[PDB]
Amino acid sequence: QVNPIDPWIINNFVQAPQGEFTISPNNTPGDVLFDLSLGPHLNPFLLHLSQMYNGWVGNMRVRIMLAGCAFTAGKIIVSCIPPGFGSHNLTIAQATLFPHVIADVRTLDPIEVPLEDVRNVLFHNNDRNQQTMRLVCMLYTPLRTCGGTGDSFVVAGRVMTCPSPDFNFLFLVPPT
Amino acid sequence: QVNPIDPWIINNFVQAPQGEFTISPNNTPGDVLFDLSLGPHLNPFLLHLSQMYNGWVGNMRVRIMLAGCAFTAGKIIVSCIPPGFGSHNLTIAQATLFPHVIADVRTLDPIEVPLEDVRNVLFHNNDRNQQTMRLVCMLYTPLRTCGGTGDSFVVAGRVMTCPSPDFNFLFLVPPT
Amino acid sequence: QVNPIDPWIINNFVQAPQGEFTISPNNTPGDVLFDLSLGPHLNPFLLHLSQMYNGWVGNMRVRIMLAGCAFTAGKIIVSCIPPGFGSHNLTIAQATLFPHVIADVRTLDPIEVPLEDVRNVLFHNNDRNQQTMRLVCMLYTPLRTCGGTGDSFVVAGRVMTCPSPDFNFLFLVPPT
Amino acid sequence: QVNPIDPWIINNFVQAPQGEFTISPNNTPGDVLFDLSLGPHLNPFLLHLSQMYNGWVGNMRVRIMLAGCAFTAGKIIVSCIPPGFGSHNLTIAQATLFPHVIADVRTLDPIEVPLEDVNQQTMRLVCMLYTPLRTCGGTGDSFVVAGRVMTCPSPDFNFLFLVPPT
Amino acid sequence: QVNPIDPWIINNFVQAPQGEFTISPNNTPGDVLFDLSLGPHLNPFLLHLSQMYNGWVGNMRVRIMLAGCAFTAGKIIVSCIPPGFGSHNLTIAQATLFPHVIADVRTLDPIEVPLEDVLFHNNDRNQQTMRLVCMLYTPLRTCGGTGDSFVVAGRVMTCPSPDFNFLFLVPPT
Repeated sequence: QVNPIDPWIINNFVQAPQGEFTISPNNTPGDVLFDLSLGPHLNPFLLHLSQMYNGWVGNMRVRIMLAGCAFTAGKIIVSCIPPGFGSHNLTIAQATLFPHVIADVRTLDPIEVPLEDVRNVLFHNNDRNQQTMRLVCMLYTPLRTCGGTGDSFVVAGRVMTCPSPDFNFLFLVPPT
Repeated sequence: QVNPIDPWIINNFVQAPQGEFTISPNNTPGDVLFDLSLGPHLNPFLLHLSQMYNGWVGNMRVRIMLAGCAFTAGKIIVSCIPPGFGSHNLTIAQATLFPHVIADVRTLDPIEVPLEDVRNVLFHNNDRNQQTMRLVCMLYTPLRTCGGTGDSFVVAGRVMTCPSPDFNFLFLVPPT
Repeated sequence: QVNPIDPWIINNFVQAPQGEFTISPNNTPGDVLFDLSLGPHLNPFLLHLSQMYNGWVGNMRVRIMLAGCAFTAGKIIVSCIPPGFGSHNLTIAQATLFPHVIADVRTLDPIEVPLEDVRNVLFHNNDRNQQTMRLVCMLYTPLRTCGGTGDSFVVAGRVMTCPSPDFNFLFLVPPT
Repeated sequence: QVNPIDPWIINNFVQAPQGEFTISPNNTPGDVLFDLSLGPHLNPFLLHLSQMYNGWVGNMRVRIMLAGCAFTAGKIIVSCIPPGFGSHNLTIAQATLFPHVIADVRTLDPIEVPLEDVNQQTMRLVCMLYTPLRTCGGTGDSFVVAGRVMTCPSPDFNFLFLVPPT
Repeated sequence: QVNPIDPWIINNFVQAPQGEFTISPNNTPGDVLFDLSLGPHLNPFLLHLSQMYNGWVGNMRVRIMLAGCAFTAGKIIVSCIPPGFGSHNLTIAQATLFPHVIADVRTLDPIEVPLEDVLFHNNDRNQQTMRLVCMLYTPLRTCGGTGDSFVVAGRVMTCPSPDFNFLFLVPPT
């Protein structure tokens, strides 16, 4: 068994670039906040390291934080839609059918998506979009300020990620 | 033993169609918010599958979320009234006598009804209303905004459901 | 084995001098709130005692409290940057890469930084800045009052510290 | 404790950048033509680690290949001088004091430079033209001897500290 | 189950078409000599057998013969390019990162390139296949009587491996 991933990395979560999303009171329910394709490029670590290899296996945990104050109430649905289903047919009711975790903007704790569907990972080359299991978040419930004159408020949100302990790389490639 | 239900389904909760209910400050206490008859048709899954069969046995867990912000205080009573008792005689005090769970609109966590009364399920054909153990929710306590000028606020609520591990189907029928 | 540190000290946390920092709504995200170099001088205890010795080994736990009321939402990043990386290149995204713990201003509980990286401590003389593993805190998320007319509010914060059970002193020196 | 570097590097060699040196006939004896700092940056893969990681411990095994017609006569002197002593004022004789090996430009088998078993001011390594190169019957001054170097890390290399990529 | 190809082909080697490459002293190091993609088309016998079998499995042993006298001094490096990485700007410095074999122009006996052991592949143009390419590692310099142009000629031939076999039968097209 070969594991070139530092044990510290798997035990810590690091913010992913382009993982910053904002929720506004004018966002209609069901609107797509952020649609980031799960992959090693999310973590700043394993992006530099991934240049060594081309094929990778396993999953990667993702957790999201909502920096939302009280007086604003709403729910955000996070669904890991399998590839190919992304189209206008997607709706709030249908989103929950895929694996998901319900989150409240008022929560003061990180939310962890249950992306444990290893389903016997086959292969993932870093040159194709095939089987890029995407993550999409939508405003499950309309956002209201409860008459707190806080219309000019945006619920800032950030997403971190850490590699799974089963993560590994197969083939070596020279750095580009 | 035959269990044609995916183990993932029983381990996950999915929103039920027509399971969206709203609570308004003008709702008098004891008003019926939603009265949905428990059955396989609640879950989007087991509705397509139920077309195969006609008779089903077992119970199905139901949990409700209240997307309510602070500054509004109230309580909602959920009672699984046995069939035949639905009439004007029903009142807030009498509702709690049946199995129930008390919920607070300010709660930030899902509420699970204790619908564990298997009581040796007899049979349930999908052509009759007999023994359709209904679920009714009422405003246990009057809703007040605590002078937060949030009168134009509605506590959005959604209900999910998952099949019980004991759920099963008896007889096969061709799809319609 | 010689341990001249009182067992009570390691089991209790004491406020550190100059460990008071304030967060204002005008603080732009990424601004450095406080940058205190970890060392025995943080704790009022072990400062008088450190006069006896010159070299010390081990780490020291640090926890921070945020005396912040509701209606204000924000996140503060605490990163123990290794020495030599302090410069303009530091940014919010890069800060999380080092060991860190995410904190919410609304939290009502002390936050403990995971400064468990003993990494086989080598030596630390009390006359040089070498390997003075610093602690830096930055406003991870912009601070907003949610229209609560609380602009004239500052989130007071204090930091305590206790010596680790592995803390020890090597060489004796006369008091100065 | 863990070994981030893949074992494939341990059992195989790879050329290093700036390791191109040609023993031109118009070169005075003792002239410097191949100077390396003996650091992790030599191996292309190891250079990649230094971008991410900070602390490195261990040693490599430097291997040198020479292209020889089996006719031209010449020798190269390799001496891994300790850090600090190295400077411009370093005659060929002085380098002979430190550990060294003598190689012939006509040697088919590459020479394995001996390195003592073991960061800043690291141990250095320099090479000079011990003996001038002559065709000896080639009647041509355009001929040159190509030289390539590849460093393979020893099976004890590892890192200590963690740093964001830069 | 039953290997169709006769054992005679296995015991010998066949020159693949367009397997001829030329090395000249005036050719500076940095220009590729020949690009090869492993497949049944390399062996003419296997090329005609593709009609009877759409799917082929196994590997092929590839050997290279280089002709030259004892005066020349040069080295030839054979580099393995993983699929999907080939680029126009393929210099020699990074060409040795992949597994390779060291060879010289003064060799007499043929040198066998080490091929990694290894899934059924259809007859379509599936780019996923082990690619082979050689690069002029060092310049070819003559140490004799100033040869104006001593063209070093080499030939590449491959034969089916013992494990090579066809699994799916398809009538000839």
